[PDB]
Amino acid sequence: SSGQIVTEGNSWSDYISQIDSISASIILDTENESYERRVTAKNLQDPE
Amino acid sequence: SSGQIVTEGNSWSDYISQIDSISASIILDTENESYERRVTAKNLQDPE
Amino acid sequence: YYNTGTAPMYKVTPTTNLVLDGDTLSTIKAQENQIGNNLSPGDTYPKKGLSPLALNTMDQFSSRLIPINYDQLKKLDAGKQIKLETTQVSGNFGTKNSSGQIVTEGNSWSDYISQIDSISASIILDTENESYERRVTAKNLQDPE
Amino acid sequence: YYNTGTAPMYKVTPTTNLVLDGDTLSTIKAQENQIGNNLSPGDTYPKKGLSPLALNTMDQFSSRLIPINYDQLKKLDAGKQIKLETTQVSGNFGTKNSSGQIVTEGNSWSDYISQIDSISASIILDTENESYERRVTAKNLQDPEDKTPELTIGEAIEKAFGATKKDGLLYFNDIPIDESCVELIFDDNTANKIKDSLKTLSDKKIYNVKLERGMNILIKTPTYFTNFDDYNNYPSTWSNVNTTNQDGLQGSANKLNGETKIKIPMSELKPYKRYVFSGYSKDPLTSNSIIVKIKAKEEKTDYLVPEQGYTKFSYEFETTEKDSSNIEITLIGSGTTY
Amino acid sequence: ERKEAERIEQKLERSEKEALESYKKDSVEISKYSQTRNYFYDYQIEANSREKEYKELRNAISKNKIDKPMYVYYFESPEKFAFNKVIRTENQNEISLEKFNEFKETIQNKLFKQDGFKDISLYEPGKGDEKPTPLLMHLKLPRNTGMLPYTNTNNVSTLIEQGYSIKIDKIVRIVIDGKHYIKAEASVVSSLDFKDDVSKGDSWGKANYNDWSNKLTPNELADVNDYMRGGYTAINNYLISNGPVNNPNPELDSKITNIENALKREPIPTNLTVYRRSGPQEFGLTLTSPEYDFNKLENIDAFKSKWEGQALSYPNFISTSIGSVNMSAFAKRKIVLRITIPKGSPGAYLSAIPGYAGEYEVLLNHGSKFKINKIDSYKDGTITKLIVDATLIP
Amino acid sequence: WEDEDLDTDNDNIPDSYERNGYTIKDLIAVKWEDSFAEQGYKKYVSNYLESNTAGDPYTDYEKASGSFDKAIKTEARDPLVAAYP
Amino acid sequence: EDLDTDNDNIPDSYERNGYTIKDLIAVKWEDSFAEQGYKKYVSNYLESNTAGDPYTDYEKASGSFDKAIKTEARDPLVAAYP
Amino acid sequence: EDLDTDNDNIPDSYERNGYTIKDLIAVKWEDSFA
Ligand SMILES: [Ca+2]
Ligand SMILES: [Ca+2]
Ligand SMILES: [Ca+2]
Ligand SMILES: [Ca+2]
Ligand SMILES: [Ca+2]
Ligand SMILES: [Ca+2]
Repeated sequence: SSGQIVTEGNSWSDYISQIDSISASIILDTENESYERRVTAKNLQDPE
Repeated sequence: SSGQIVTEGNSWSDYISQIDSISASIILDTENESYERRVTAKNLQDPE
Repeated sequence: YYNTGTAPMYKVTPTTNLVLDGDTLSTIKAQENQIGNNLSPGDTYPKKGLSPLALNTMDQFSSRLIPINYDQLKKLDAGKQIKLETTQVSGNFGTKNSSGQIVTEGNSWSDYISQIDSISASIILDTENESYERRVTAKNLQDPE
Repeated sequence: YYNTGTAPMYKVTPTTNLVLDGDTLSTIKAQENQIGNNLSPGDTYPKKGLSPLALNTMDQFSSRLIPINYDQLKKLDAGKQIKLETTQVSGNFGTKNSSGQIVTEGNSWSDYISQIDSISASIILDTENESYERRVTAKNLQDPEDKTPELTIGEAIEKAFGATKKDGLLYFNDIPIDESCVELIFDDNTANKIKDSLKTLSDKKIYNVKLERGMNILIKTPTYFTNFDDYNNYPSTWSNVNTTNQDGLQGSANKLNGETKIKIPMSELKPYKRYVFSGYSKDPLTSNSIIVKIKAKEEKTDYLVPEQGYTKFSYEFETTEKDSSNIEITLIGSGTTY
Repeated sequence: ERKEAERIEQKLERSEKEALESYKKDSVEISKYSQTRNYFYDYQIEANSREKEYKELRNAISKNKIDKPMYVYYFESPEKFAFNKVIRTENQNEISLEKFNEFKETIQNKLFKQDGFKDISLYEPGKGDEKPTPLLMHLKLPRNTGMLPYTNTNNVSTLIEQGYSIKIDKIVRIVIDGKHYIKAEASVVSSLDFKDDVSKGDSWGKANYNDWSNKLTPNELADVNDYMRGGYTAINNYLISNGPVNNPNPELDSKITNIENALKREPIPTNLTVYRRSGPQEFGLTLTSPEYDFNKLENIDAFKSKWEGQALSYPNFISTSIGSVNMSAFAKRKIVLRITIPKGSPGAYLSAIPGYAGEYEVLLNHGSKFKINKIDSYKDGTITKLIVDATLIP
Repeated sequence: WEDEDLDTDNDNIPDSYERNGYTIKDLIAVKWEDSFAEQGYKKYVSNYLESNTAGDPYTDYEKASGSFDKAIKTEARDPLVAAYP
Repeated sequence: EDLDTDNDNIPDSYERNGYTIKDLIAVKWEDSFAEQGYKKYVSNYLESNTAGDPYTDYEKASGSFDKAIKTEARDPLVAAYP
Repeated sequence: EDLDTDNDNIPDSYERNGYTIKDLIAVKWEDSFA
């Protein structure tokens, strides 16, 4: 909240699997540019 | 505590022996995929 | 590696001797390539059904092979064998931290080896399939306390 | 590695010298391959029944062998030997937590070695096949604010080696270690202090001298000893003894008209080692001398003139045979001495 | 666990950083201010130079919590467990069997509450730790409690704020490095309390007791309102004068029975603490009595000696104020009663209904029994007022 | 002193239980009654002046109650036998 | 009295005149104790570590150190030293 | 009742007889929940 940013010890590999497990991958491929996105999807098997 | 995920200092070898000591091994071998599970089994000689 | 006690060992790092006739050719502490992560009582590293591990490096970073003399090579080529003697083994035990997770870093059996061996009696049971080693605490009759 | 102290050492990392004639070829500090995890007092790493470890690397990561020159190789093959000396040993001690959680990392003995040596006296007991070394704290008289308790040499030995007092005399396990039943070896400073304190002392016994800092006392138990009272270690038998009176240091005379003979079969002595034959001789009244004959390698003759009290002669001999006939010592000379 | 501390200190902004820095060098005085804070007027609690410190320290402590109950350990003075004696002095080693016996009998069934910042640890007090008192208590914190560890120059210690009452089951004698200590096991009791949350207390009262009158016939509601509006100084005096024994009569017995039934109709769903500014005449003391003068220490000591651990009872209708701030109508009274109301106990909020029903007024059954746990005092200007930790007994 | 609530070594087992005999049920030390044997309970005794009778890193209560690594043999659960590889 | 200047949990008079350890508590020495295997200890009452080793006088006397240390190093005047 | 011996936020009776998680708080099992 004071504007300090720390990146040491904050690894993306701890979140890659969790993100990919509950997301749906959507890609937009336009001319000379591409985008990759992940959108959270509901699991209907789980009532909670 | 903050909702973050940490993987440094969390080793599976600390739990491998304990899991293997109190569990049973069940393997399901279907086509093009195999599943290995450990299910905890009760010790009858221990009243506690 | 094999275990015959009552407790498991983590990060098993033994030290061994190589003796030809009366010469200790080298003593090597296990490097990263020869460390067993788990070793349960009655188990074996590598597990039963797997091939033995190769011990062929002597330096800290596993980059220096184990050399022998020309005369020692002549002794080997005449039929003499090399014996292996384990002098000591390093390892860890698991406790629970403040949150209740099992931790093995910082816990060492070498801290307790001397204390256990000083106040105990050693009993070995030898059966055909396997043998068991135990330590049972004995009382010092000369100490009223 | 071996330990003769009272406390174990964890992670034993000694530094050694290699000397050929007058050169120090190298000084290697032990790497991970040559570190002993546990070393209990009286034990040995590697444990008894295991081959010695190999020390053949000199760098920090055990990747460089120990080289020598052409001249040193010629010296080595000429028959000259390389000696080894230990200069220091690094190790750890274990602090016990209230729950019994032993921790040894970060607990160095080198932080206490100098302080312990500064305020203590070293006492060594050199028995057969086993030795012990202790440090006993001593008081400093120059400082009035030092309140450590005072101990004499006898009390210091009794506390340091766990000696047992039977009748005022100290026994280690079943061996007498009283000052008259052993050999006391001091350095020059301790000898000067003992002599300057005995003349001031009243009872005139070494064990009653107050212990002081820097003293170096070495106690050696005898191979064979006789007091003619309750202890006989000699393998053979003396030719003629006399034990019918309360004389000597303790109730023993062993003197008559005849002369004493002993023949050690030499099968129970060291092959090439140098020995000393000691004792106490007394005459109530001034009399003749004593003809002491020793025959181990060459027969040496010495003349002994005793006094009103008891004195030690400690006549000295040499054996270099391991196969020859018996060892002959005689104490010719009569006149009702003790 | 300095790794976790450095992970959790970065998320603290500058204000929490300065609060913790001020705490680290002045822990004792900030804590001493923290126990006695909410009993002053509505003005002092906003015009001090440390109120912001207390607020931001509470914010920092409640920023991070614990997901499961875990044990904590610390040294507590026996003076906070209703023991005015000393068990074993600093230079002595062993404790007497007798002193153990009175110490155990003094805390048989008595709940004690703490309301200040304090330093606790998650480990047994091994070597390298200082030992203020011969008392040792192993405390069991529940789920979701304030937990903000901080680090010193070399070591790490934790800080929490207490808003609960703790009960000790058993005490034993233990030996730590050659000295005798008393080991107590205690648990944390959940409840609800509003030290200064006027808005939150009002919201809770209106949320619970808005539907209170919907179950009552209009005649009984009108009777209750009329009785609390016009005859509050009549029926209470009649009950105090021992009416049923001296002059039995049904015209007031009907009122007593109706009010008792209405108050017993609805018990609380959750434990709360109510504050009654008791008058000296209630304890049978008068403003001219030397024992009443609480300015001196000896009168406080005597009142504690003769009234701590004793029983109390209120033959009148009990009126309590949920607020902890000093009120104009009850300014001159030195004794504030800290009644702890456990679940299933009688009590109804009377401020949910419209109109000016009083000052957070709450009515309970007449003749109710009270248990006194501890008696402590604070500086109030020049005078010292009095707090009693009353307990409601069925 | 004469009562059954002394914990001189501070390991959650009273001195009398350690001297005479005890067992663990519901993670609480209780007196040993001989009828417990037919139910499969084991009778334990241990040093009441030492928190680790056998010298291993686990206390007498931890060993007796089985509040340690599940991979350790059940023989090492009584305080007189050391958990030792 | 109950004075303890070095804070090693042994009273000054006890250290000065003699003491023994029983039930983890320092008590005065009596002549009848020596027949039961007890030992009489005297130590510096102005130093917590009389012998200069990493163990205090109470720790040495009580035996609350490593069990592998020799028994003769349990008195405060003989140092535990490898 | 309200007894939690192992301190894992689930009461002992629920663990013995069966439970389920709704809104991150454990509740008694009922055959309708299946
Ligand atoms: Ca004699
Ligand atoms: Ca106990
Ligand atoms: Ca115990
Ligand atoms: Ca002292
Ligand atoms: Ca001292
Ligand atoms: Ca549970």
